Amino acid sequence: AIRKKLVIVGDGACGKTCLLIVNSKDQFPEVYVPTVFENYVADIEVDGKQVELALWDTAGQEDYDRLRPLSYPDTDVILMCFSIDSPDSLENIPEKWTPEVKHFCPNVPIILVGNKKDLRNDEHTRRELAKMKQEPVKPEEGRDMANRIGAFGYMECSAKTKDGVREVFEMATRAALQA
Ligand SMILES: Nc1nc2c(ncn2[C@@H]2O[C@H](COP(=O)(O)OP(=O)(O)O)[C@@H](O)[C@H]2O)c(=O)[nH]1
Ligand SMILES: [Mg+2]
Repeated sequence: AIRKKLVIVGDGACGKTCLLIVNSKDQFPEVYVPTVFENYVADIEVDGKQVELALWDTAGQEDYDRLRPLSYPDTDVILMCFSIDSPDSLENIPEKWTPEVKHFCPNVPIILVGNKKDLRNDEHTRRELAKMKQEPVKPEEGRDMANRIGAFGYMECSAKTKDGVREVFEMATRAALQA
């Protein structure tokens, strides 16, 4: 089985850990974990090929900036995340996440992921953004950002409803297999 390493990055609270947990051995409902702290591996079949994808979670807050790069050695694919309910999290994609990953992971493919897709049409989310004259991120903005940062692709998903989650990991695996 082909061995590849995936690292997930992006602002705090944008859904990284929940996205990884979707595919797990077992679930642990009520515990909150900043990062998956056990060895999580996704078994993905791509064009008749068996891939083992080691999943490395990270803490995105600035206090973790100096130690986060310990997760980057020998990465084969990056999931670079923002949340569709958070315009700020998208703004940090070109400002913070892209130069950081390109420095520590040169030439490693990036999948840009818009998380929390279920919140685009959520009334509470729309009201909370609207009070500050904001709105959920539109798909066209994610596509534009993928072009701006040189991502291999842009995908949307919801760890809550599961929509799009399988496609994220399959595309990440296909990207990891190119090199
Ligand atoms: N509605 C919705 N909430 C989500 C989704 N993914 C994560 N969350 C919530 O967002 C919060 C932060 O998620 P987490 O995975 O810990 O984010 P991280 O800080 O990027 O690892 C938690 O309260 C989750 O329950 C999603 O797809 N949809
Ligand atoms: Mg987390």
